[PDB]
Amino acid sequence: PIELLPETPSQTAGPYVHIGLALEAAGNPTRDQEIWNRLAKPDAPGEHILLLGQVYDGNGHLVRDSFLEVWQADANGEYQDAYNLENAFNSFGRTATTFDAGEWTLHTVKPGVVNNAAGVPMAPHINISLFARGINIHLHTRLYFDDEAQANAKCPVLNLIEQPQRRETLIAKRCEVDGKTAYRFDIRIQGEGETVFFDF
Amino acid sequence: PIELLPETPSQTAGPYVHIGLALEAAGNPTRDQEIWNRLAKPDAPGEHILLLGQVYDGNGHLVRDSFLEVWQADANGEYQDAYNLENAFNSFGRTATTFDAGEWTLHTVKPGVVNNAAGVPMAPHINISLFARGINIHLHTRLYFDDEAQANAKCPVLNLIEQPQRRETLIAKRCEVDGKTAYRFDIRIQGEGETVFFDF
Amino acid sequence: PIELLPETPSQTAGPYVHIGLALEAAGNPTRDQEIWNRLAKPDAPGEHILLLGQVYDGNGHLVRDSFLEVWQADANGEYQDAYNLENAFNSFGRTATTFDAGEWTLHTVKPGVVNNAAGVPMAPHINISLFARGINIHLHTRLYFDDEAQANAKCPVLNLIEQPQRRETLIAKRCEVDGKTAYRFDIRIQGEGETVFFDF
Amino acid sequence: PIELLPETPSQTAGPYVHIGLALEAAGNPTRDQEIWNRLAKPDAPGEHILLLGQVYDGNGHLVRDSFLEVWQADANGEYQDAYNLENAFNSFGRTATTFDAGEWTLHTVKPGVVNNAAGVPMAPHINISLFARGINIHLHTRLYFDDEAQANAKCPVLNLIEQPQRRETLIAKRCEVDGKTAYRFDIRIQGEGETVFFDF
Amino acid sequence: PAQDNSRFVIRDRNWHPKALTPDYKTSIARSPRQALVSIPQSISETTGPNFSHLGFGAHDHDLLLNFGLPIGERIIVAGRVVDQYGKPVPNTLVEMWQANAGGRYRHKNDRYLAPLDPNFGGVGRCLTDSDGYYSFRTIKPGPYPWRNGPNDWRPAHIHFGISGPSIATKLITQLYFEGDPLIPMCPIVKSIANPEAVQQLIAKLDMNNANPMDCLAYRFDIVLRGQRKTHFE
Amino acid sequence: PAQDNSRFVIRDRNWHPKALTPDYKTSIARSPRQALVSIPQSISETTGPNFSHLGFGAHDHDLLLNFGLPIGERIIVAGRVVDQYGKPVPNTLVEMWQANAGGRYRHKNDRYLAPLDPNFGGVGRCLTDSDGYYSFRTIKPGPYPWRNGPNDWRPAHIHFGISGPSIATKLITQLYFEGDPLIPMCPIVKSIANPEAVQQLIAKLDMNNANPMDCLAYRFDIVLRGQRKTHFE
Amino acid sequence: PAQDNSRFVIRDRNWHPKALTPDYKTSIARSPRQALVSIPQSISETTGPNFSHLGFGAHDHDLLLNFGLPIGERIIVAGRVVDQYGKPVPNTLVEMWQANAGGRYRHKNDRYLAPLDPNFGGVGRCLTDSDGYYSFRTIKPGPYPWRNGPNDWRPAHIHFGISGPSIATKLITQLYFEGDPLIPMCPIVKSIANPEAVQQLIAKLDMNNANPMDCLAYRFDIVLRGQRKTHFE
Ligand SMILES: O=C(O)c1ccc(O)[n+]([O-])c1
Ligand SMILES: O=C(O)c1ccc(O)[n+]([O-])c1
Ligand SMILES: O=C(O)c1ccc(O)[n+]([O-])c1
Ligand SMILES: O=C(O)c1ccc(O)[n+]([O-])c1
Ligand SMILES: [C-]#N
Ligand SMILES: [C-]#N
Ligand SMILES: [C-]#N
Ligand SMILES: [C-]#N
Ligand SMILES: [Fe+3]
Ligand SMILES: [Fe+3]
Ligand SMILES: [Fe+3]
Ligand SMILES: [Fe+3]
Repeated sequence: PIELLPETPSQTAGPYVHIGLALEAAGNPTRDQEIWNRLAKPDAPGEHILLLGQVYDGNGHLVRDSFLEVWQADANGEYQDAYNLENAFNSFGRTATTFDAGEWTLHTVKPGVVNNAAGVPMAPHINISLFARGINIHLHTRLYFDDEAQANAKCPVLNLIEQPQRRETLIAKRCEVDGKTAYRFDIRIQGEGETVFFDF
Repeated sequence: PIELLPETPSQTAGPYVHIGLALEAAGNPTRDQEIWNRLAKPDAPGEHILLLGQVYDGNGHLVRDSFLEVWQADANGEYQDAYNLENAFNSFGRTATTFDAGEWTLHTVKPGVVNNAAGVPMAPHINISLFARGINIHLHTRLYFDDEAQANAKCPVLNLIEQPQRRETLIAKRCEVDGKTAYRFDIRIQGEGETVFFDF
Repeated sequence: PIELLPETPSQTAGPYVHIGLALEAAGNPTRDQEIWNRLAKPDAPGEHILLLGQVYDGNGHLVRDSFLEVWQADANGEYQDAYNLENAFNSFGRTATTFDAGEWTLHTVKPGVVNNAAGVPMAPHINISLFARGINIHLHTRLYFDDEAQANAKCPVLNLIEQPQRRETLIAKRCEVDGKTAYRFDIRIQGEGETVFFDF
Repeated sequence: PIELLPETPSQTAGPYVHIGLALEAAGNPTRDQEIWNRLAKPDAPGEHILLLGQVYDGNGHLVRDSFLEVWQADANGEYQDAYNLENAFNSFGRTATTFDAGEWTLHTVKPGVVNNAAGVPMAPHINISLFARGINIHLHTRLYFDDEAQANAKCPVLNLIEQPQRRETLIAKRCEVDGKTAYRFDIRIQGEGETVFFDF
Repeated sequence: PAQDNSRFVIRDRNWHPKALTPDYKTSIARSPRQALVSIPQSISETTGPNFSHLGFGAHDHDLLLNFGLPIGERIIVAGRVVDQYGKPVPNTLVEMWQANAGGRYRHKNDRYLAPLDPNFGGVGRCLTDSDGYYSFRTIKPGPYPWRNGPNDWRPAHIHFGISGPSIATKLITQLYFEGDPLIPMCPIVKSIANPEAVQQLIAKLDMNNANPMDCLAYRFDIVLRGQRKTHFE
Repeated sequence: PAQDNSRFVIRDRNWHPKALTPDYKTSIARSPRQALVSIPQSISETTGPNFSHLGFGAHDHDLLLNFGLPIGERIIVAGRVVDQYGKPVPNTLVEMWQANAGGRYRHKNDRYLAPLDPNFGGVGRCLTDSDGYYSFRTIKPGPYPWRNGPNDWRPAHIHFGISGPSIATKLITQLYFEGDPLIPMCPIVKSIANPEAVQQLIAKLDMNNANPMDCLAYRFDIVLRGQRKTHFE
Repeated sequence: PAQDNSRFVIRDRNWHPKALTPDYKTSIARSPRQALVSIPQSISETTGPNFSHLGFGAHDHDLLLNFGLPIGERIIVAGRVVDQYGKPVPNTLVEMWQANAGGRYRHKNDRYLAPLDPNFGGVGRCLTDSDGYYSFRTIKPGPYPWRNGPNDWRPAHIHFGISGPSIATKLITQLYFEGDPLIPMCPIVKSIANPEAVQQLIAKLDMNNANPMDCLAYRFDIVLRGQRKTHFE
């Protein structure tokens, strides 16, 4: 068979990832422009929501040094790749869990529908990559919404998960934080109710 | 880099460890002088206590062929290394669990405070080494007392354990047996409530 | 560490270098356009000078088969790289010593000041490369002028030469030939008064 | 044949030798006790003399970064090995050449006679070891006195030097510095009048 | 917006470190026990952000001036970013972070006794050029003791984050320095099973890129997943 | 009392058998799932008992006399105890236990069909000398079948317990006999991943220590963690 | 006073660097052209100073406190001094000097742009003990650019001076660090013709001597000329 150049191997982000990717959190002075947790400006079209969650290890303890990256379509189901702080909406964002509470937050808008390669629509979703000390290679996951049941039932991606019970782990729960619509998405890295992680 | 002679590798104590280290238990005649479970002669200074516990495997089943060795400071926080059956107090002892009930016992006194290499005092503790069939290399643990809460909170050793819930696993629960002060210390080798084991 | 392609190794020019680089001197017919010893057309700006010298071996014997190449800035301290027989001034030139007298000559103008990488101005100089039979790899030197004493004292290049006595070896001695300003620059390859050779 | 462990290889002292062996010269604060250029206290028996000299390289230029160590017998021809600043006389000393003048000085007393292994007396002498940048392994030499001609003529060491003219290079010249008896000993590392260097 | 034009070479999960690598203690509790669920590539996975318009500061890539001069071995870290096919990755975001010369990080949580350097921050970022080249200027970090085994020391290393064309290519890794005796001893390094892969993480001394009498240089090229056009889909 | 004057070389947990070695069935449920917590060495860890005043019986180290003469191959098992620096460990306690010539242990729980030996107990103990030498007189034990796989047989072995200078050095191991074909087949032996480590557990036939027309001898040296003085603490 | 009791093994001038080693420019003009004159050993050569009574400061051997804490890789440099015969050299003077973490020396003449460290001097000294052991505490120096070839850089190194029993044994050398890619490139290092000799100058990482969570350690043993008693002279 044929062989290409081998991909550079992954290594954990380490506990100090924040010095490099989340300056504020490291408790260091930031630069003029930083990629953070606010994907949408108040004036962005779509339904404004707040995403929040916690990360748990195999022993049920909080992972307080986790780093997350998100990739989602805008309200119209369009990926906005040109990253710019001037934008009313950016498809890309970053967040991290607090050393205290151990909770991450993201301010965005509910994503519109996008079709898969075969032209089938996928339920609204947010792509997530999780990094942290103890994680040799980042974990891929998807955040789906509990109020999109009809859509969720038909998602070609969700349907690849063999066991229906495991699909439930990818569904964020609707709630309200300061009277604002929010969705809670907890990540269980290992054990009971362990979140589905993807390979692509 | 530099290389020294490699240490002789460990091997399991095996099921018949008793024949060599717990004569009585093997159901064999003892010798004149045996190292056993009575560290303190009734006339030894300090607070006399009775220690007991069970050892559980990962299935929650009792480990009835376990063998333990203990090391502690006297009531003054001093380590009495010159072992002698004459002394009123010996720092070193041996115990084993019953082939039946599967419980071990030790007759000693509550250890006084010792300082670490940095000069910070450690909460009163008993150093335990656990050996047994299926244990390739012995496990090291510490026994702390539930009634030394103030000290425990400040122990530099206890503090090295990241998750506070895991610290609790090293705390013996005070009680009374035959009107004598008793502390129950169960060891869970694997699983739910697994006891903290150390490397030094 | 990293390794690039190795450079083609040098070899001596040999005794018959003239056949290829100093046609006239070989006693062979020249071509329409030849690179020779006249950098400046009489109508070129700057101070016209005549340069001459001899080349000595370690025994103090004249080297009559030597071949030299020169590189200098114009009177404004600019390097004219576009070589053309038309230009009034060319930065590049070639000369060679006589099989008889063993003297080389060059017709140019006194170079203006150029700055080094750090922005410090260098005393006026001519860069010389010397080739010849018995010279495995060509020797690099600089020709400075005795009448630019003030500048010479402050040249960052001249200053890199540790021993002040060795600096003097790069100073051409002003004179006059046929009522024209001349500078004599003798090269001693080896021994007493050996001329400073550079590496860059 | 038999082989022993190989001696650790020598390396040049480097240009900054002074930071480590001649603090003052480095222009650094000294420590309470330093091994320096004063072998004799005013109250030391013997004839007090001043030793001074310069060090020359192969081009006749001064070596201004040289470091020297001296070993000599006292006035009685006895080696005083117990080094102590309290001593009226120490057989060991250190000196270095000035970055300016490039001259070293030593304050001592003329050494008395000592016999060689075969019981033959050697003319008064000072053992010298020279170190510096460009010197891969230190150079050994001896300083003899011009006023000890009778002795010098008979020295078993001096007589090993095949050529009488080369012996002359080891003889310090008597002079007066501030009306004080002095001996000048210049070292020519390479070339004309090159100092005899020993191997032992 | 972005579009589903590309397909990326499937990752070799046998080349990269596995999730569970017991010598590296923290991985025990932070590694999934269920198998990853393989999914086909879609627009969600084949696109990613473009940082061309991000407002980069003048010294974003110069750790020597971006925070007095820092104490330590002045070095330039440069290299190129290509894909499995050898194709350069222009205008990609590269981010790096490290400890100081002593092995101390400018992070709250770091309690190592080595002092902070008043003139050193430890963060850099830059975009690769048209040829996929990037370059940074910093000081060589020191080894760092950490709570793993009783005497574990991380080899000198720099943390790297590279975006690439999609979220599918995004990578976080670490650079090690040629000849570091600590390398072969690290449990983090050893998370990687193939010694050939380990070799990919060691930057090689680059004398040709060094600035005489100024600073040395290290070469670190990064390879991202191969990008191909879809066919007969 | 004891004093915190020493530090012991960190153990090599890749040299020693790992906790979970599935072929040795019992290790499955008897091995921790959580990672060990490393702690700095303190007086608690760098001190241990001194058995110099333990009242040893006259035949404590002679299994031929300490329980008629036992039936079996009469041998002497001797060797030296040194630390990793090669320094002798004087006045240390060595305890040993083993089965009889037929592989039968004198223990309640041993239901192996090979009979007990009326003149053999199978337990010895002794203290190393000024030079770190120890010696026992016994009979060569027999292989023993055990319920692991359906046809597992322990190679002939002798269980050993060594105290050393502190609880940090205390070790329990097993001695195997040179050339025994069962060695390489045993799951307990194989719990040791490095074949080089396995070699350290094999006692070599020692003709020079043998008593002609009487008994053979085997040499078994033991190496405990290297002890060094503290510095710059 | 001292006495002529000893004889020293003749130096192997083929093991040590030669005087003239052209790649190292300064040696051209600072090397003799006449052969050294061999002389027999006498009291003059077989004796040397004893530094037992020199007044050593409390931190003479601790570069971390002998000059705020210095920025850089905390390391202990230890080893032993023996003679060709393997015999230790007790109470001998060892002196060392180096640049800071950045490669800057605290010397007038050093104009390298790397900054000085306000808390670092660069000088240490100590006497070897009865076993011939010495130890220092410092920071790992950085490579230093120097005017030799157009891009020459000295590998990280520490200068060493050792007295020994006589002026015959006195030695000045340099320590290099294991795995330094610069080593094989240095003209100073290369002054030594035998690669086996070069190996003698490289200190090996010593994890056993390291202070967990504090500082690493390097081992550097030094061998001085063999000392024998005279016979049949
Ligand atoms: O615990 C970890 O994973 C870790 C600790 C320190 C460090 O520098 N890095 O890179 C990683
Ligand atoms: O199950 C065990 O671990 C075992 C069984 C028999 C035996 O002789 N040893 O040594 C060990
Ligand atoms: O002397 C010389 O260097 C020489 C002589 C003949 C020749 O052909 N080349 O090339 C060189
Ligand atoms: O020129 C030399 O010999 C030299 C220069 C710098 C340096 O550090 N050392 O060791 C030596
Ligand atoms: C590493 N953080
Ligand atoms: C064997 N037990
Ligand atoms: C050919 N000369
Ligand atoms: C280096 N001096
Ligand atoms: Fe790190
Ligand atoms: Fe057994
Ligand atoms: Fe030719
Ligand atoms: Fe140096």
